[PDB]
Amino acid sequence: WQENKSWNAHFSEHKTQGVVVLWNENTQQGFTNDLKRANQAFLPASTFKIPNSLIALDLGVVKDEHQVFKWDGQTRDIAAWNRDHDLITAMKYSVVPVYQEFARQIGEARMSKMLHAFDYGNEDISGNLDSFWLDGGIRISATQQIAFLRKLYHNKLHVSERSQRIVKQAMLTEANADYIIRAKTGYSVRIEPKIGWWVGWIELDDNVWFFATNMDMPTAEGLGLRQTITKAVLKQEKIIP
Amino acid sequence: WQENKSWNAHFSEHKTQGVVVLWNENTQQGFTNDLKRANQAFLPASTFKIPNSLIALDLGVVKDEHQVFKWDGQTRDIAAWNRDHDLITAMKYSVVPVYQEFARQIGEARMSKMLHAFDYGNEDISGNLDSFWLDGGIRISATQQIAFLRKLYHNKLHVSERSQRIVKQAMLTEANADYIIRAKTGYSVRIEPKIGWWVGWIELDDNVWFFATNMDMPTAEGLGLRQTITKAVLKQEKIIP
Ligand SMILES: [Cl-]
Repeated sequence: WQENKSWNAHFSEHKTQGVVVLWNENTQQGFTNDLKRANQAFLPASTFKIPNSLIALDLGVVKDEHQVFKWDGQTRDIAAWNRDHDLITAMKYSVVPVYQEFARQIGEARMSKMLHAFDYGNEDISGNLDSFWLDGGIRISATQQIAFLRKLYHNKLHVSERSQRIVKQAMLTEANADYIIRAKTGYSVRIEPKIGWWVGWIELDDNVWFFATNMDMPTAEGLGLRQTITKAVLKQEKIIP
Repeated sequence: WQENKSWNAHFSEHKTQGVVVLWNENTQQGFTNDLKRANQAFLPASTFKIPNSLIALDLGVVKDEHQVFKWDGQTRDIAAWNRDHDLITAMKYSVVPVYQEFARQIGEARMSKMLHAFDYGNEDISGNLDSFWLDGGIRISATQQIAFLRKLYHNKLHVSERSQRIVKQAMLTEANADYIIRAKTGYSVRIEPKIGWWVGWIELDDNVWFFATNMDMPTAEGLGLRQTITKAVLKQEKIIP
């Protein structure tokens, strides 16, 4: 691994602190601004919708990316959540209640078994079955997110190939003539320290760069920095124009 | 079907002529600027890379989207062709020689059978096996492109679900927070009349709009118009911002 303490400027410039981790697939070399925070584990929050989606698809809890999950009629604080969703829009708008019902149907035994097979973080689901990724005992670091994401990219996780392709479709975030981004955001607010996440990868013509970013997030006002800081580093390193 | 002549403004501004065809999947209604040209058949040229990809994958000529197809060492006029490619970059850069080798390995009997199964245009492959979509007997209209693409979107073509998801991945062209475009360009120059194509669809949160465009292309100078004129119509109908 390679440490560049100069990169810390991107976080301090915004009066916060955090970590960016990059991985070059062709050369098999990793880069970060801070090796210790790169290996520090946090609640995954909505980045857990990647493994949760995979498990639900493989077990038949979700039939495909078109199946409609009806609003239960309870008015919640996020307007985007108070409507019907399929897998694509539930990912895009990070619809917590849809995923809470997934976890209930998967069950404790099958959830635990899958995460052990995935080698996902500390593999620990202690807490409520329907909120453990929000205020329970599961933890994962930026470097661990990278390792998990590399297996998904190569279809190496122990679920069907079909499941892995459908989730990668649902992760699609941005695309143009120069690159494709597949990724997922997160915001952990229930337990200190509050942090924001962005994890995923960038597909180029002849290479792939994996990334995992997190940063302290005392208020929701700074959530855009999740993407902004990551893109600033990528542009800096000439990965994107 | 419904005719909207106001769209002609977008063509005449550039002193050229053509057709745009749109299909609203939610309501099952079609729209076009020229009912007559919408049904006129042309060579598919590089839009034929969609069915050619599906067939190559389903028969194992292509193992997956990562398999590398080596350059044959002949320097052709388009520099981007003179190098190694996989399925994703061969679609992106319209690499004719890679697909000419696909066709040779598929063979006449299996190609023909697949096109009958797909209801693809006039289903006629007469000519050279390695160039019939460029200067042989196959023909397809803008309206027939729509029908074929609808089958693909719904995984209804007579190949595996997997083959269909991989080609849809390879068609990925643009994506942002407002929409996703999966499509393929074409440029028919060997046989008159010279034309340009852009065929595919736009994915929204709650609907999908299919599109098929062609226009006269006496010179390469106007190739950028395939996308800009299509985009102009979409903007007018408030489908994209
Ligand atoms: Cl995709």
